[PDB]
Amino acid sequence: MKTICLVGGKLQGFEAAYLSKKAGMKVVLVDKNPQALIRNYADEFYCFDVIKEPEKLLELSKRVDAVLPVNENLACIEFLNSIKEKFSCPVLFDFEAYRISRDKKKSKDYFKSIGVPTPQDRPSKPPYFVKPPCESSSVGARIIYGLEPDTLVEEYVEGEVVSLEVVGDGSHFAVVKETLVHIDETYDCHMVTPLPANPLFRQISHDLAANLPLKGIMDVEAIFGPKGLRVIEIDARFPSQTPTVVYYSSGINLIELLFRAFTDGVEEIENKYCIYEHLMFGENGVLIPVGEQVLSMGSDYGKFYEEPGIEIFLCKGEYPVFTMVFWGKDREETGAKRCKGLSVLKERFGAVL
Ligand SMILES: Nc1ncnc2c1ncn2[C@@H]1O[C@H](COP(=O)(O)OP(=O)(O)OP(=O)(O)O)[C@@H](O)[C@H]1O
Ligand SMILES: Nc1ncnc2c1ncn2[C@@H]1O[C@H](COP(=O)(O)OP(=O)(O)O)[C@@H](O)[C@H]1O
Ligand SMILES: NCCC[C@@H](N)C(=O)OP(=O)(O)O
Ligand SMILES: [Mg+2]
Ligand SMILES: [Mg+2]
Repeated sequence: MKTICLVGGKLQGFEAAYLSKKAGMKVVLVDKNPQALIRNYADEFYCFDVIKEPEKLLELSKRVDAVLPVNENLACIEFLNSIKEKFSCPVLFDFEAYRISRDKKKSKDYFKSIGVPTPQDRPSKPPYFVKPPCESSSVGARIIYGLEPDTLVEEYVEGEVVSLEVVGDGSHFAVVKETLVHIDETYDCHMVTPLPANPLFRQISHDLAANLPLKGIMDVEAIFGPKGLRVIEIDARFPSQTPTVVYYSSGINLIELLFRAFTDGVEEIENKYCIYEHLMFGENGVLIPVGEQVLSMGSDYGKFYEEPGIEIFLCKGEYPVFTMVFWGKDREETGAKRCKGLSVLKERFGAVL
C-alpha cells in the first residue's frame, strides 16, 4: 500500500483523494484551514501552513510515497518550487508548465506560437467574453453585450466546452479521455459527461504537452465553435470533476497515471457512460443545479451513499450540496442509475426534482 500527501483540501484535494482511494492508497491531507473541506475524508489530517512550517512537510515527505500540490495559491506553489529539491519523495507537479498555464495571456501566446487556434483577442462587435487573467472555476468570467487593464477580452465562442487531460513524463504524453463540461448561467460547471474520441483535439492536446515538455498533469479546455475548435485555456495541475468521469468512462485512474509519470514513466494512448453532477438541496427540498463555486463554500465533504453504479457525496454547509456519480455500460443504464439515485434523495430527504 502506498501513501499520497495532498497539499490542499478543497475541490482539487477531494478529486485527488477520491481517485487515490480507488487506487487503494492512503490519503494524508495537509491544509492551513482547521475547517478544510475534505479533512474528514482524508485518512490523516495535519493542519499547518507549509510556507510557515516547511520542516513539517519535509518530515512528512519521508513517510509518504509522493506529495501532490492541489491548491492554486501562487505563494504556496512558488514556495514549494523553492524547496522541492529537499523532499524525500517525488513532488507530482510541473512548476514551469503551471507558470504558463495559470496566466491566460501567457497561455494564449503559447497557443499562437505553436499554431493552435484560440479565441480572437479584443473583438469589435458584441458579445465579448471577459475574464481575469489568473483565476479558475469561472471566477469573474462573464459575457458583455472600466475593467482592469489586465482583463482578457475575447470573442464569444458558442458551442460545447470540451476537456482533455494529458499526463506527461517529459518524453511520453498520454492523452486520456474527452469530457463535456456542462455550464450554468454563471459559466461554472455543474455537470460532466464523457465524449467520443476527437482526433484533432487529441493531437492538439498532445502537442501542447509535448512542446513544454510536460512532466506532470495538465488539462486542455476547448470550445467546439461554429468555425471550428478554439482552445480557451490549459491548467497544469490536478483538475476537479473530470477525472471522476474519466475514471468510469475509460477505466484510467489519473492519480495512478500521474504517479507513474514520476516513477516508471508513461506510455502514449473501457468505454462506459458516466453522469457526474452537483445538486443543491434548497429550501423545502427543492433540488437546484450548482457549480463548483458553490461546493467550495461548504464546511464538510464526504461520502453520503453508494450502491452499484451510484456514488453520492454530501457537502455540508449553508444548504447541503450533493455530488452525484452515476455509471453504466451505456447512456440508458446510466440514466436509470441517475433516476434511482434521485429517488433515494426523494424518498430519504423529501427532495423535489
Ligand atoms: N501554504 C498553504 N499551506 C497549507 N494549505 C494551503 C496553503 N495554501 C493553500 N492551502 C489550502 O489549499 C486549499 C485550496 O486553496 P486555493 O487557494 O486553491 O483555493 P481557495 O478557495 O482560493 O482557498 P481559500 O479557502 O484559502 O480561499 C485551501 O483549503 C487552502 O487552505
Ligand atoms: N471566449 C469564450 N467564449 C465563450 N465562452 C467562454 C470563453 N472563454 C471562457 N468561456 C466560458 O467560461 C468558462 C471559464 O473559462 P476558462 O477560460 O475555461 O477559465 P477557468 O480558469 O476559469 O476555468 C469556460 O468553461 C467557458 O464555459
Ligand atoms: N478538466 C475540466 C475541469 C474544469 C474545472 N473543474 C477545473 O478544475 O478547471 P477550470 O477550467 O480552471 O475551472
Ligand atoms: Mg482554468
Ligand atoms: Mg476554465
